[PDB]
Formats: sequence, structure tokens, C-alpha cells
Amino acid sequence: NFALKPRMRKIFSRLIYIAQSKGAWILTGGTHYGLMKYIGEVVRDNTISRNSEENIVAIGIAAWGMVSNRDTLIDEGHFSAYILDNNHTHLLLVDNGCHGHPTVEAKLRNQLEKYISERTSQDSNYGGKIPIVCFAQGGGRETLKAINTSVKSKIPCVVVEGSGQIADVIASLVTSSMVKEKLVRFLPRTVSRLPEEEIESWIKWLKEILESSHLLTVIKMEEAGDEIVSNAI
Amino acid sequence: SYALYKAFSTNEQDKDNWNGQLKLLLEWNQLDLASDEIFTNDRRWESADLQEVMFTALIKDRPKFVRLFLENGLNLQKFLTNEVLTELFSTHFSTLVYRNLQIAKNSYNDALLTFVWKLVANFRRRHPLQALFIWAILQNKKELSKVIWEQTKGCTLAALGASKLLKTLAKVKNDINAAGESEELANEYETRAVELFTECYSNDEDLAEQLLVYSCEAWGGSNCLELAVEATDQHFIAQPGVQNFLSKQWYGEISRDTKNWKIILCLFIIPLVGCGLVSFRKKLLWYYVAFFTSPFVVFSWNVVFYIAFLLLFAYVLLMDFHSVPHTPELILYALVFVLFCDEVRQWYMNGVNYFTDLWNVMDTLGLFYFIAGIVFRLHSSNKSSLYSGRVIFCLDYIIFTLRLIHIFTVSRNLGPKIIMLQRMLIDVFFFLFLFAVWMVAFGVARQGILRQNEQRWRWIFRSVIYEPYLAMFGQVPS
Amino acid sequence: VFFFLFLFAVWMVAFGVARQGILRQNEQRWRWIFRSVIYEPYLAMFGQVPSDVDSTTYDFSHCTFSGNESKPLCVELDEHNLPRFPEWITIPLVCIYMLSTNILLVNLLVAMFGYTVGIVQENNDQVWKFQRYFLVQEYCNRLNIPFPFVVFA
Amino acid sequence: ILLVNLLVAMFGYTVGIVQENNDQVWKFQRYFLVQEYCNRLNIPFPFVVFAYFYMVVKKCFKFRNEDNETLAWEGVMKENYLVKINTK
Amino acid sequence: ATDQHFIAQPGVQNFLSKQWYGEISRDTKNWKIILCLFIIPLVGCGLVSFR
Ligand SMILES: O=C1NC(c2cccc([N+](=O)[O-])c2)=CCN1c1ccccc1O
Ligand SMILES: [Ca+2]
Repeated sequence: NFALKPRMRKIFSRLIYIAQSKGAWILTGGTHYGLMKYIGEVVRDNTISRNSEENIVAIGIAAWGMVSNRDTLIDEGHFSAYILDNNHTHLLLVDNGCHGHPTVEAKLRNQLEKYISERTSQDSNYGGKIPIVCFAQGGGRETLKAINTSVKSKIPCVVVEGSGQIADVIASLVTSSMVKEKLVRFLPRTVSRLPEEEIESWIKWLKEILESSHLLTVIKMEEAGDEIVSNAI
Repeated sequence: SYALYKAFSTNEQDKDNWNGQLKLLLEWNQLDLASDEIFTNDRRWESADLQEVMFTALIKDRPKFVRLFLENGLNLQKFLTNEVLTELFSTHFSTLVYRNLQIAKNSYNDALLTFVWKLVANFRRRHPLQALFIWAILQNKKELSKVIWEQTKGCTLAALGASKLLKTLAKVKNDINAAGESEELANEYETRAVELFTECYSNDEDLAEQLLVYSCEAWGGSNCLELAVEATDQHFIAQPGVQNFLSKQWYGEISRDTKNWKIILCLFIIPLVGCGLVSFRKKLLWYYVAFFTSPFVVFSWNVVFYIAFLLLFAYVLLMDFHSVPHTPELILYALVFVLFCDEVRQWYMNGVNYFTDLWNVMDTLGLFYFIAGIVFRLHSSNKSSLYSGRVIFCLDYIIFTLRLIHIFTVSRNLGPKIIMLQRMLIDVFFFLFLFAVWMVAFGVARQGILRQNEQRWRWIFRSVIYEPYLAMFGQVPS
Repeated sequence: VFFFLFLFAVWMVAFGVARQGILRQNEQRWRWIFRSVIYEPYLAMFGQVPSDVDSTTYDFSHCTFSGNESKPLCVELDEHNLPRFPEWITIPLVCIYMLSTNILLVNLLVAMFGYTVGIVQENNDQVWKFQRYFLVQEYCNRLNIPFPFVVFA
Repeated sequence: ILLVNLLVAMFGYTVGIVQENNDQVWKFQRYFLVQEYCNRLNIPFPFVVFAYFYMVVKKCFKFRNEDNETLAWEGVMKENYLVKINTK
Repeated sequence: ATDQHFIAQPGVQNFLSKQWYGEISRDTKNWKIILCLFIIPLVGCGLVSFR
């Protein structure tokens, strides 16, 4: 489930407009639920409004251990009712063992991110090198693991908002005590099910986040007019 | 409400009762509180049990809550069944609104209002959002209607139909307050339709002209342009988009940026069609058909034919009218047969509303006096019937000649003045009332003072009505 | 002016052909067609009230009975040598025409002139002093003597 | 004098009112002539009687996806117009 | 006081028109009323509204 207030509606609409003006890929989870739903809807809207001029690319990267109805072909399938989104023009589904395995696609995803961040294409203004920005707005284990896997690599360009769950706890503090103080006051209703043996691990995750504060930037509350996403990226 | 929510929340038993907290924050108008601490953490949304709170928000006029519920997820077509609509139109529908609907159906009937009377008769005893929008809009809800209108697909048709319904319900004379609010809401939605179509045209012309022509699988059984016409919404057609559509459909194949004199010059000289003088933007036989198909030149050919018809009628009536019809009378009857076939075709393809137009009334009148002139004219060897036939044809020629005014209304110059000409009849009738009063008073006073006991009715009316009438053109009674 | 002349020509043709057809029978001279269809309903715009429609002020000393001399044809006669035309159909025809042209159609032109003057006057001085350029340039362009001496130059 | 020069004044006042609405009423009336001339598929007027016989010939013998596409197109400028309303 | 704006407002105008038509409801057309005036025993029919 996903809470989308109209500010985030405007932000992600502006984001996909920037992606259409620049001719960029967008990597995401590719399931049908929530934020990927809204991204796919705006992808179909910018497709249906113009019908030409560099139709944008939305890659979904799914786990395949969570896909409900699965068909083996060479021949097109028909996936109807994790559920996949309708609107992603490209999907990639990673292979593993049993069903009960999340965080599987993160390996191939971050490996591909590293490969494009080292990929050379001199027809640009970045001195080649094909620039990469990583955005995080909500929360969860996957967000923190993605941000630290990115910032552990070079050229991540991590951008966060100022509303959400983990977006607040990275926006607000910019050691162990302050991390605990902000995390219990911004996410009180998850810590009731969290043992401390991984909470010290999460403190290590956020320490390796704030290791490099230059590769991270933030969207704020007074910065809420127009063209704020370009000013962030 | 905040005191009651702080008491209801901190019982530590009903912290899991988010349904009770939501019903409590719905019964009061607490929008910010329910958004800030029910829907924040995204820790438990089902998306299927929100129907009771939805019906409650609909019947109690809670538009920001249904906005929040649709923002966090509900499909109206999944929500709406026939039992919901019968509960709305049967129990939650007012009685004074239904009385105003009866008065409007009795005194000011219309095609759309006959349709909404049939559908309200259906639901007081398949396009879900449109019927819910009609329900919200004729209750004068004014803010639930905007929330549902943002969810519809055919939004221009929705705004135009709502403007038409509310403009009709504003004509009901009792309960003038509701008539005022329905008029204001009608003006708001017709403004909304115009301002949305000007954007849809100012981006892409071809797709806006695709929008204008569709029937929405019997929305109300009509079209966007037709609903703008039937409500006499003349600002939706006086905007440059529909004007450009109409002019591009009027010149047809010929591009609009060519001068008119080239077009009429190629009209008079036919084999000049194959030359580089007209632009067919918007091998030779296609040029031939693309010229002689367009509305402009079939209209212009038709008016040239009609001027020739009037000259033939005048020649026959003044200079060649014998006891037996010569050849140009027979050509005249052939041309009137052509006109008769056209008018009976237009009566067949219109119906009864053909007779609504005044020009079709005097058109039928002129054809009837023509065939009456024929049936008086064929009785030869009788001087009175022959003279009577010619008198009937003269009065008929008056009718046929005065129709040329309504022919030439299409011009860019003469047009707005001929339309202006019919707005003057109340000044003319005021003038004729005052002039008839003064004329009767003076005529009877003068005839009574001068003479004594006139017994002839003709010389009463020549001296009471006719000579004071001529004193309007400066005659000075003698 | 052209709107006025269009409407006035339509009413003039309709009344003239109706009156010439009701009164007379088979005029064969084109000049006395156009003097009786176009010219006399035209003079009814300056308040003339077309004359030979009354049957009590119509004398037969201004006829021809056949087109031999200048005068118009008679109104066509009965077997009693009486005029055939109905007064009850030609007196109100002249009254409707005379109302329609001499009062409605002229006092409409007055209103349209007043409206056009009411528009164009704030733009009128601008258009005049724009036109002033052309006379200033055609009089300051030539280096010239007095007009009747210009031929010398 | 009084009664005719009063009619002149009333005509002038009615012209002074209705002229800004007059072009709107004219180009609203333009719809009806455009539809009655674009409705029939017709030949030159004095030949139309021939086509009349052709219509007699008739009585002698006897969900869509791009509409969804253009409604989905309409929704985008609907959203843009609502954004503009709340932007003003 | 010749306060003609207090009477040109729609409330007193509605009061005056409701007192002018009287028993007949205002939302019936005038031609039905004058037609029932000329033909007297037509009063007993469903052509005028006595609301
Ligand atoms: O369609 C037409 N029907 C008749 C007509 C046909 C039969 C009888 C009468 N009538 O008696 O006035 C009139 C009038 C002229 N007309 C026409 C011609 C060219 C352009 C526009 C037009 O409306
Ligand atoms: Ca007609």
C-alpha cells in the first residue's frame, strides 16, 4: 500500500517529464502496486499525449519468486489477475530458488547500475560516463540497502525527498544516539517488531550513508514550487 | 472532535479500530486529522471495506473525504450497483427537487430532460459515474459534483449536459432560490467546458476535432456539439476552435488561405478548374470533384440558380401570361417542382421540428400559394379565374423574393446585420401601438366633426384609418 | 450603405413586380417595365406614395390601351369597362411597402450610422494623422514652384 | 415628429446594446447552415432531383479502441487544466 | 419615500407577481390563461395550474 499526497504526484509527474525531455531510462521494481502503479500510469499518459519523440523506457526488475501466475514460452503470454504492472515497456525477472526470497533482484540491479556508471559514451556533457541518479522517497529495508549499495559505489548521486519514512530520517539529521533518537520518533510503529541486533546494523548502514554526504542531496519543504526536481538532479 | 478523538484513541483496546476512528473523523469535518494520522504509515490498507464510509460520505455531503478516499483508492464502477442508485434516488433524493423536476417536465420539456426523467423513473423504482453525476448535480451539491467530474472520461460532454440540465431547471418559477443556485452552477460548468476545450484545442487540433463529434455510447444519446447547440450555449461555438472547425468544414477541400474572388471566378468559368489558381490543401478529375464537392461552391451555384429563377418568374408574370401556358411557364413549373422536391426531402429528413423554423413555414406557404395559382390558372375561358390566378402568382412572387434575405445570411458582412434585424420587432410594435391609438383618435374625431351619418363602410375606413395613416409620410390631411 | 441598398432593392423588386402584375396585363415595352418596376418604388423612398392603386383617383386620359404613344398602359379592364384590380389588395400592399421602406429601413440606417460613428471616433484621429504622412510627403517631395508655373519646371 | 424620432432613438439604443452579442449569435447560427450543407451528399442544385430518384432506388430494393485513446488523451489536458486552476 | 430599489429587488417583485396572478401558479404560459378567458366553460379542464 502506498500514500501518495498531491505534492508527490506533482514531483513524480515532473520527474517523468524530465525523463522524457532528456531521453532517459527509469529503473524500478516493476510490480503493480502503489508507486510503480503511478509511475506506469504517468508513463502511459506521456506516451498517449504525444505518441512520438523518444518514447520513454521503463525497466521493471522483478524477483520471479513472488510472481503469482507464471508461464513458460519462447509466443506471447497474457498475465491477468506480486502482480506485475501493465505499463512497463520492458521487464526483467531474476532467477533464484524458492518463493520466500525477497531482496534477490538487488544484486543484479546494483551490478547493472555499476556497469552503466562505468560505461563510456562520449556524446554527452558529463565527460562521457552516462550519469546516474538514484531516488528514494518512502522507506523499508530495501531503501536503506539500495542507498548504501549506491553510495558505497562511486557516481550514485543519491537524491531524497523531505516527506516519507526513511526520507525524513535522512533529511532531518543533516553516531548511534542521534540515529536512535530520530528513528524512534519518525517510525515508532515498526520498531515494536525489530530486535536490537539488527538495529545496530541499521546504525552501521546509516553511518555508511553519512560517510559520504557530498554524494547525497535533499528536497526540502520550502523548495516546493516548480522545477525543483531539475534543481535536485 | 479532537477531544473525542484523544479519548477514543488512548483506550489501548481500539487502537486497532481504525474503522471507528475513521467514522468518528467522518461524522465531524476533520480532514487534516484523518489524513495525518490514519493514512500516514501505510501499515494496513485493504481497499475493499471502504464502501460503508463511502456511502456515508456521499449522503452527508463530505466531498473532501471522498476526495481522500479516491486518492487512497476506490473504483466507482466497482463501488456502484443498481441497489446503491435505488437507495440514492429513492431515499436520499429530496421531494422538493422532484417537484421542481415535475414542473420542469410539464412546462419546459426537452430531449435531455425527457431522458433524465426516464432515468429517474428507472432508478426510483451502463454508465455509472454519469448517473451519479446527474444525481449530485441536480441536488445543487456544487462540490461533490466537481470531485466526481474529475474522475469521468467524457468530461466535455458531462459539463455541457450538466449546464443544459441546470439552465432548464433555473426556469421553474416557484422556489426562486434554488433557481438562482442552479443558474450559478450552470454558468460554472459551461465556463468549465469552454476552458477545457480551449486547452484541448490549443495543444492538438486534430484530436480536439476528434473530441467534438462523439456520442459516448448514449451518454444522453447525443453529441458534444449537439449538446452545446441544444442548450443555446453560443459561447462554446463562438470560440476560435469550433469556428476554425466550422470554416474548415465549410470551404472543404479548398484551403482557407486563398482569396474568394478566385473561387467565384473559377465557379463561373468551369474548365478553368484545371489551373493553378485555387489551393486544394485542406490527377485532374480529382481537382474537378474536389472543387465541385465543397459546400461553398454548391451554395454559390445554388444562389445563382435562384436569381435566374426569380428573373424567369418575373418575365412570365409581367410580359408573357396568356390563356394557355407557353414554354417559359412550363420551364417555371419544372423549376418549382425542383424546389418542392428539395423541401419535401428536408421535411422528411427533419420531421416535425422542420416546422419550428419560420423560413420553412413561409416556404411551405409559398409552395401552397403556387399550386393554388396553378389550379386557378388552368381554368381557361373564364376571365375572373385567370385574373385571380395571376393575382395569386403576384403575392407568391412577393414571398419568393423576400426569401432571398434569409439566403444571404451566410456572408461575413451582411450576416450579423440581418441577424440584428430581428431584434427590432418590439420597438416596431411599440411604434405601431402608439401610432394606431393616435390614428384612431384623430380619424374618428375628424370624421365626426366634418360629416354627418356616413353609411358606407368603405368610406368610413378610407377616412378614419387610411388618410391619418398617410399623414405619417407627411401628407397633412386636406 | 450597402446593407441598406440590398434590403431596399429586395423590397423594391418585390413590390414593383407585384404591383405591375396585379394592375396591368402583358406590357411589351422594356422602358415602361423598368419605369414601373424599379423607378417609381424607388421614388417611394423620398415619400412619394405610388399613385395608380386607388381606383377613385385614376383617370383614363393617361393611358394608351396599346403601346403606341409615350404613356403607360391602362390597368386591364372588365367587360363593364371597369378596372379589375382589388382596392382591398393594393391599398394595404402600398401601405406595407411604404411603412417598410420609408420608416423602418431609413431609421435603421440612422441607427447603424450612429453606432459606427460611436465606434470609430477614438481611432479616427489616429487614422487621419496617419494619412497626414502621405500629403506631407507628396508636398515635401518635389522641389516646386506655384502650381500654374510647374509646367515650366 | 415625436413618434418617428422616438423610434429612431430606440433603434439606436438596441443597436448599441446587441452588437457585441451579435457576432456571437451570428456565428452560432452559422452551425445550422454548415450542417444543412454538409449533411446531404449532393450534386448541383438543378440536378438534385436526379439524386432524388437514386434515393428512391434504395426504397426499390429494401468499446472502440481509438475512442478510448482520445478520451485518455483528453484526461491529460484535464489534469493539466486542473493544475493550472490550482496554480493561478 | 420613492425608494424604488427596495421594490426592484426580486423578493418584493416575487411577492407582487404572486399577488398578481393570485390563485394561478406563475409557471404556466399566458396564452392558456387568455384562451380560457375567452372560452368560459373551458375553466373545468387541465390547462391551467391552480397551485
Ligand atoms: O433552398 C432553398 N429553397 C427555396 C424555396 C423553395 C420553395 C419555395 C420557397 N418559397 O416559397 O419561399 C423557397 C428558397 C431558396 N433556397 C436557397 C437557394 C440557395 C441558397 C439558399 C437557399 O435557402
Ligand atoms: Ca427550407
